[PDB]
Amino acid sequence: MAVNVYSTSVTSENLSRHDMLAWVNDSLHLNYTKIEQLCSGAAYCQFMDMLFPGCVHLRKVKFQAKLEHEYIHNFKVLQAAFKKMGVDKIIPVEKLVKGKFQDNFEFIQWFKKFFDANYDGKDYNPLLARQ
Amino acid sequence: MRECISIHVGQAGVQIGNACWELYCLEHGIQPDGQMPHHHDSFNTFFSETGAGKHVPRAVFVDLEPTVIDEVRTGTYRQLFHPEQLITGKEDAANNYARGHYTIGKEIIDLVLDRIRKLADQCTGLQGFLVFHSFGGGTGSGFTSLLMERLSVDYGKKSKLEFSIYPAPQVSTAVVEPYNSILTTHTTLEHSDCAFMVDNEAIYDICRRNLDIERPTYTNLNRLISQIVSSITASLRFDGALNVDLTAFQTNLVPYPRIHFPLATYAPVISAEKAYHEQLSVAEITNACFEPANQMVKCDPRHGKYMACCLLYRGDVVPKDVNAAIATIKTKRSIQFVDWCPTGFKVGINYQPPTVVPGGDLAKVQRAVCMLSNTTAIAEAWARLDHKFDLMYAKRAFVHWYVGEGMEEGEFSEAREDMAALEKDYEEVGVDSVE
Amino acid sequence: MRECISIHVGQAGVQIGNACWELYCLEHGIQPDGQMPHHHDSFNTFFSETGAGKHVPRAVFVDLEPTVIDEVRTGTYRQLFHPEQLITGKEDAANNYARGHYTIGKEIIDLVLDRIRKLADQCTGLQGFLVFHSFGGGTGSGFTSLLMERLSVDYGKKSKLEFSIYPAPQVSTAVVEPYNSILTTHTTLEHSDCAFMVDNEAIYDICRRNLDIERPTYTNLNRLISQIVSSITASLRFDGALNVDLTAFQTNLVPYPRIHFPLATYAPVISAEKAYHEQLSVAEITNACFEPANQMVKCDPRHGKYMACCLLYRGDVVPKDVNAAIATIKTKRSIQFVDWCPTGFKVGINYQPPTVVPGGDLAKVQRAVCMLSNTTAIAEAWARLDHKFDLMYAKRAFVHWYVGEGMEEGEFSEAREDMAALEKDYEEVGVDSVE
Amino acid sequence: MREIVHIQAGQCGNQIGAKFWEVISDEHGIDPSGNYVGDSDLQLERISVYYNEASSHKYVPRAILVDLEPGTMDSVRSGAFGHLFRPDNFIFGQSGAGNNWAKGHYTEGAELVDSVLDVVRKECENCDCLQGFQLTHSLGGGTGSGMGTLLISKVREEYPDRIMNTFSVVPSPKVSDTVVEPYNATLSIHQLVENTDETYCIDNEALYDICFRTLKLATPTYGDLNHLVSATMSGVTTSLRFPGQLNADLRKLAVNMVPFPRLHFFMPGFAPLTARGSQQYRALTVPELTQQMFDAKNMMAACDPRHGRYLTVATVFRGRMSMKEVDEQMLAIQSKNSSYFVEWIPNNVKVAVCDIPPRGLKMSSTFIGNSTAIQELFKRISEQFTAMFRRKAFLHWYTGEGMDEMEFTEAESNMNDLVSEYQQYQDAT
Amino acid sequence: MREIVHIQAGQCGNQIGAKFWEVISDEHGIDPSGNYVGDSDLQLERISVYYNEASSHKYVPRAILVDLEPGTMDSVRSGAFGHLFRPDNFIFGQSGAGNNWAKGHYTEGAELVDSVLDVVRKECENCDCLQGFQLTHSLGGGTGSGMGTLLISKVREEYPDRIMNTFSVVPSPKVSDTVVEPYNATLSIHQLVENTDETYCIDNEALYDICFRTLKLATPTYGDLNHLVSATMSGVTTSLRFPGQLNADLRKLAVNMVPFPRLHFFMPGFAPLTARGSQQYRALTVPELTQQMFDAKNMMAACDPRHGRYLTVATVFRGRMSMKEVDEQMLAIQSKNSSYFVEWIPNNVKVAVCDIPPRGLKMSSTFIGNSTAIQELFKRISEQFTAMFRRKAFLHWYTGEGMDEMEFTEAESNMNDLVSEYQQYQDAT
Ligand SMILES: Nc1nc2c(ncn2[C@@H]2O[C@H](COP(=O)(O)OP(=O)(O)OP(=O)(O)O)[C@@H](O)[C@H]2O)c(=O)[nH]1
Ligand SMILES: Nc1nc2c(ncn2[C@@H]2O[C@H](COP(=O)(O)OP(=O)(O)OP(=O)(O)O)[C@@H](O)[C@H]2O)c(=O)[nH]1
Ligand SMILES: Nc1nc2c(ncn2[C@@H]2O[C@H](COP(=O)(O)OP(=O)(O)OP(=O)(O)O)[C@@H](O)[C@H]2O)c(=O)[nH]1
Ligand SMILES: Nc1nc2c(ncn2[C@@H]2O[C@H](COP(=O)(O)OP(=O)(O)OP(=O)(O)O)[C@@H](O)[C@H]2O)c(=O)[nH]1
Ligand SMILES: [Mg+2]
Ligand SMILES: [Mg+2]
Ligand SMILES: [Mg+2]
Ligand SMILES: [Mg+2]
Repeated sequence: MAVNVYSTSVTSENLSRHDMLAWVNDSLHLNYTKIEQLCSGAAYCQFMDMLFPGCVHLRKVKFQAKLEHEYIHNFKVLQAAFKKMGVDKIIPVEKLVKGKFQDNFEFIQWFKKFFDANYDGKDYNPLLARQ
Repeated sequence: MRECISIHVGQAGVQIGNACWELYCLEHGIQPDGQMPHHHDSFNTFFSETGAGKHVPRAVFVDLEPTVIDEVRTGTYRQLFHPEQLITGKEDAANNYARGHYTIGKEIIDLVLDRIRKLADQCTGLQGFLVFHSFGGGTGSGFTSLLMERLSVDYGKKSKLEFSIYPAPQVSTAVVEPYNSILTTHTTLEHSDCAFMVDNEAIYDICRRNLDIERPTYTNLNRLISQIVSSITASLRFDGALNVDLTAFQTNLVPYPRIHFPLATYAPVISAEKAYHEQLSVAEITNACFEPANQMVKCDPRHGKYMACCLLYRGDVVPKDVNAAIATIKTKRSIQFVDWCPTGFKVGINYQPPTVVPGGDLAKVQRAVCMLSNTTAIAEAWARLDHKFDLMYAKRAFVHWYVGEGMEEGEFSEAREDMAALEKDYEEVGVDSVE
Repeated sequence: MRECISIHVGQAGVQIGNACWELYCLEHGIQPDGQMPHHHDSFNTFFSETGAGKHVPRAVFVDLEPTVIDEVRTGTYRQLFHPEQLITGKEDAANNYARGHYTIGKEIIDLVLDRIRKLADQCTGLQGFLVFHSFGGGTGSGFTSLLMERLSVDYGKKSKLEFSIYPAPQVSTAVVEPYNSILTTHTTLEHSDCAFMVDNEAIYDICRRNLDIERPTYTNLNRLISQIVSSITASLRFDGALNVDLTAFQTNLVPYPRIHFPLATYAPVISAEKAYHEQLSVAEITNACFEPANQMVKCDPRHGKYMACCLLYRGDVVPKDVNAAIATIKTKRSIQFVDWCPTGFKVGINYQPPTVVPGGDLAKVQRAVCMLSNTTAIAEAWARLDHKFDLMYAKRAFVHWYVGEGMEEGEFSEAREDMAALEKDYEEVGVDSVE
Repeated sequence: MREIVHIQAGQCGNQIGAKFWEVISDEHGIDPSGNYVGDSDLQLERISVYYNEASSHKYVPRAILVDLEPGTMDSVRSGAFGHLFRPDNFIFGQSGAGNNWAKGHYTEGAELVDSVLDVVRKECENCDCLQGFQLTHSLGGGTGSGMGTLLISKVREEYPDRIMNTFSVVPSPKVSDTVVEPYNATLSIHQLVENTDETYCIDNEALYDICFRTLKLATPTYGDLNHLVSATMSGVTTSLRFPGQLNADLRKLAVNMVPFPRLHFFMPGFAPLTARGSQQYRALTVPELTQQMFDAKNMMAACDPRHGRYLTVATVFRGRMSMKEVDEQMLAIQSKNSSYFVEWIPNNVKVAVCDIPPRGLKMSSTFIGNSTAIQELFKRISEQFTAMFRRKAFLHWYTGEGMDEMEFTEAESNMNDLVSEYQQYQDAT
Repeated sequence: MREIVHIQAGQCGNQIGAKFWEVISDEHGIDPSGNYVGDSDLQLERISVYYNEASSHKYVPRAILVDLEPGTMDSVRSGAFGHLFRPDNFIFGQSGAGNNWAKGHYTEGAELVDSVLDVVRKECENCDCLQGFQLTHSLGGGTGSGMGTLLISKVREEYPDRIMNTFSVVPSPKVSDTVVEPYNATLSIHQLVENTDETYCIDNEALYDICFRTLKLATPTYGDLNHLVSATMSGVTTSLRFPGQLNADLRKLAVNMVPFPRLHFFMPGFAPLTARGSQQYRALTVPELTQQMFDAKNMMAACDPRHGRYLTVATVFRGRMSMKEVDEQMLAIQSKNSSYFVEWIPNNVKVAVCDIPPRGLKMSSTFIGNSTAIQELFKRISEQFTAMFRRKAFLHWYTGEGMDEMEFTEAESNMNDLVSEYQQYQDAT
């Protein structure tokens, strides 16, 4: 089981764009420079992998995604993972897939909150999971 | 010139036939006396034409107890039917598959086959048979199994659709429904080109929730099933922006030959008092369709997978809104598709809006939608029956009625292993493959 | 194209909804039957449109006791509402936050949420929710707390404004109001994007002084609150020389996330007999607003500081006169701003004058003003509640009712420390900085 | 179509049959003279099930009356509703069996069995396609018991695949109306378990209790008890003689309620039942009838059903009702009563619904219950049998007619095997 | 929705219930026959709370009549407003409890408790959403006291989360209508404090004083006292059966009025009360009613409230009135009366307002008061109990029915614990 959280209005706990970008870059060892590139959903899938062993199957997700239907399929995988872990935060795939700043940043800040909620302290190599 | 005949077996079959043919007579402007005081000959599908303006249906009403057939004969739709296709037995099978398949069904099967052949021989482009029967009664189950055998042996490859009354999980009217259900399913699994499950409890819930009829009767359920069937046959019987045939139904909905059990859903279902207050957009009705409450089987799809879906729209339907609605449905969370099917939607469009029956319960709308989905959660239902069967088979209950009527215990056994094999097939389809 | 839905919880919520939607129907020229025999589609905000000319509101009326909902159903505004959003329970929470949040509130929360999601899914530019509830009744407090939790979990960033009936200092109608108020405040502190306090005693005093109604009823208070809400939504619903949106309200009035409790005031409030004898200049009405008597909370702002103020004018309003009035207000002695905020005034202007309801108490005027102030004196009110709470918590009074319905004593405790922390935060914000 | 021959044996059989035919005549709107005076074609569309069309538009019942004393036959002939029966069917003896089962099954019954079977064969030949037979008799008197057992044996040997109903009055537990009813009941139940497809046990004590408590009749005459029994008969058969949203017949009930060939002994019940003054103070809805049935006080068998388990339950309805409400009530009464129903029969309730109410009443019902509680009944009789067979009480009377003690021993052994059979299926899991 | 089953026990309960159902019939406009002859749909929109709609548009009370002597039932049946009751609810004994609590709770009550609970169970199954139970009885006679205690125990054990109202006549301080009422009252109060959510103490001496002084009735018959009790009961319930600007029900009053589970003994009051001639000389406005209630002479309990403290006060209003005036009077009567109200309950007044006045009167109200003054009552009874238990007066009568001295000792100890509990919360600061 996994616990869930929300994000309504909190001060001193909202992180900057560059800070969260560095967080994802360091936690998955890559070089994103634009936060809206997280519309790919690969980062979220690997994040779910690192949060819970198994719980996903990275063979279906396409890290080389460059089209919209690919984004939709990756988000279908993410939704399946969310259902499996019992986290009930419905995700707005329709706005996310267009790759715009607003909903991408909203989803990633909520996801940072949820990640801080359900992380233990394990270490591993993101590359072996990625390949 | 595009013909498709109907076969109504059992009391449920006859009552749904009353509803469906009332709906048809209303749709094509046919008086009960068969006269005619978005349209092509649209009626040429169901209605054969005589020398005068009289039109008669191409349907067969067969039932071993003459009660319902007498009610049809003495009812308002008396002059309409040709007196031959109102076939009666003498004694009912009495919830006994053995009596309805070996002892009594044999005594009138030849006449039914002869009448069916007479109907077919004067057609030109017969597509297939619409079989309306229940799994509960012995008549329905056994006689439908026998008739499917005979039709498959006689007619090689014609689509044979079954719209069965699947036994409900908890709301039952009989006691021996499990035996009859397993026997008829095991028998028809090799002949049913596509079988559409519908359940009584779910339709009760829909009527209570949406129609706001605190005390509905079988008339309303028959009306809903008739609306479903009319939506299915609208493409054949009417002009459409995107037409669809029966073979299309049989092809797009059946990935594996043994798994051919879709379930039906209709929308919108709202009363005249509630007919206003909402515009009934295509996105709205599609959302209502994919909602698990509006489905007509007590099986929740959210714990399974959608192998295929076929949505038929009728009325003033604009296709771009269809595309947008389908995309939004695909984006949602409660619809996760199986790995091997990346594209599980078929769409059909017809210009003819649904027809409202005077004295009915629904309201005249401008758009309508039928959802025919082959999903995985339905397998769960089968398990329930199996459990019941094993319980009733633990102490050899009610077995003597079948044994002393021309049945072997090995038949019950082989039905049980075949049913377990079907469950295993459903499970293995459910799982995902490597790489 | 700019949608904003309303959620009315509790009997007070339903009555204020009656008043507000009567006011809206008069504003947009809508008959009670939903037909329509400075204006843009202005009504598209609150009123969704069907195929015909019928318009239905985007609001949800929920209450566990069916009395007020039956009165709405059988009232004059019968045909208007869609029958689904009139949601009733079976038994009332009976001034018990436990019953309204753990025991009974769970039994219908899913249906309410489903109706809200249907309402939202057909909108295009939904800004947020207008929640009308009281802190006194168990239904209002508990169900509103649960609903805000669930909406925040389900919808990420939508402004959620609460126009609550804060319990009065001395004129109280129940006995267990402080428990429910502390519990609901502690619960909603982290979901309420902005909460607007209004008190019954102050509105009674205003009615007796200004309206000259010696014996007013709740109808009048609902009329004033509806006028406040209409003034708030005028910018969205109408053309204006200087428009303001809900996010602007949430931004300019909340300096710190925990301190988001402004209070409301309306002007002018004068009878038809007194409609003459004064020209109601903008300076005059602004002076009336900043007068401590016309405020709708039993708190004297002259004993605290003004962190922020938002003035909305509607009607034939000249902006230079607005500037002169604001400067004169800033010059006075009873208005000292807090050290860290040198500019605490926001101004909005709308061309549409306020709408006079037939049979009402106010008089048709040409200019109107709504004042929304986030000040410091309101914190004093909290202290009173705390004291009351502590008194009734000294002897463990009424605790068993909550204990036996799914509540823990630690929840009461943590609510108490959270309220004390909120008071400490208010006090810290009150003081000035060094250097 | 689907014709039924009704046979009555004994004074009890004749009286219940007469009142039953009165009830049927009211249902189908027939004068005592036999002419049709109804007002709906539904009454006539299936008149042939019980009535034969003589010439001149006249209807005669398809009933056979059998007794050994002329008193009952004379009473039936003299009273009203008596000119309708066709005269030769009034087959009767002269001396009476004298409350002795041997004379009713071996000595005296042998002198009229041939004539009864000639009438039966003539009626069967005259019918279109016979459905089955129903017998109304009692197990207390010698005449009804012995003659009915003999008739059932000979008929079922003459027609193997037909179905045969018996409505047998079982002796009361508290008081005994006769003295040697143990032997008669034992032998009759033996014959019934061999050659009957179902039986409805009916007890006079239970009927008295129902009449006194529920009906609030302080002076219950036998006519009222026969009225309830006839109403039960009509409610059972109504699914065959009239249309319904869910049609059934005798065969469906027999198949659903009999999981094992020996276990075919049932309990009847009727609803609604109200006092004369207490009728308008109650709304007659489906749940009201459902809660009226599933209780001891409305069961015509002298055994509390809660002492045992419910194996199957058939419920027939009459009157325009919503089927879903019927179904919901059945589901609720099964779910809240999981303890008293057998687990290895999931969904153990059969439902049938007709369309014609039974007069004055806008809707009513009928209850058939296959439960193991009746086994207590058997044991009681068995014990009494032993108590009267260990010392050879009255045995020489049946010995003087040619019957042997071995026959009594086999009957007792078979009944005890039946009791153990009920016990085992009650203990099944 | 929110249906209430009303039970009356004893002769007192029977009479107050007859008057109560008369008052309710006038409020909802129902004939003696049970037909609707009202003129506003508001009367029928919530008829289901007390009335069950039988067939043919007829309404019957949802009331149960219990006694052990047939005289009261015969009196109820014979007089007007008697045909509307359902006769099966007419549950009565034959001998009468003989003013003995043991026979009313152990010996005689055991012979009818099963039937009463079957009727209760049927009514509970039939209703849509049960709200709670209200019992009208007395603590002086053996029948009402014992049978009511038994019924409350059994029902609350059958329904834990429902609420139960008891409207018990408490013996007068000056005169005693019976001789052994101390024991009966002690045991009954023990049972009530065990298994009741609230109780309204009512005293005959207070009612006599109210009738003689305020009503100016020199010849007060029992009918008038029962009329005031029924009017109070209807004023309590009116917040549920009709709309109002501030709706309440039994649950809200119970939650607001009970700070501690044991402390649930209240006093009722009614207003306005005027003589026949003195009615037009006074304006019926809110402050007049408010000043009429908060005084000793308008309290139906035989204890001056000024001897103690007011813990909580519930006030229900009926009639179109301005809420601000109501609130102003409540604030003023609390502010000028700071001494008699508990300090550690700020705002200890519950207010409810309906919209339908009570039959003629332009507006009226109802007062419920949770105050510690009633503790004096208990002490007096306790003292009398000791005065009759130290020497074992009449003890052998209750000893001869199987109950032993230990129940007397336990009940006395529990009542004294309740008295000390009241005293401690009275002395709290
Ligand atoms: N939804 C629906 N189901 C029906 C209707 N009529 C009958 N049924 C179903 O049919 C079942 C009863 O068995 P049937 O198939 O009708 O039996 P039969 O056709 O009369 O044949 P016999 O069993 O020999 O009497 C019930 O369980 C119902 O679920 C109907 O009008 N609507
Ligand atoms: N200003 C104003 N306040 C109201 C109005 N109606 C109710 N209230 C407030 O509501 C409080 C009563 O509790 P409610 O919130 O109405 O309780 P409820 O919504 O009926 O829910 P329950 O407590 O379970 O019955 C009072 O203290 C009033 O202050 C109204 O019309 N105007
Ligand atoms: N329910 C009911 N039972 C009856 C009625 N009259 C008699 N009985 C039962 O029928 C039994 C009478 O014995 P029968 O079977 O008729 O014996 P018989 O036919 O007269 O033959 P003999 O005993 O030889 O005279 C009694 O035990 C009664 O219990 C009646 O009117 N109603
Ligand atoms: N207010 C009021 N009280 C009454 C009235 N009639 C009787 N009482 C009270 O009820 C008590 C009568 O005793 P009950 O409780 O009725 O005893 P019972 O039910 O007759 O049972 P037994 O004492 O065994 O005969 C007396 O103490 C009276 O105080 C009445 O008309 N009005
Ligand atoms: Mg049939
Ligand atoms: Mg409420
Ligand atoms: Mg005889
Ligand atoms: Mg008495």
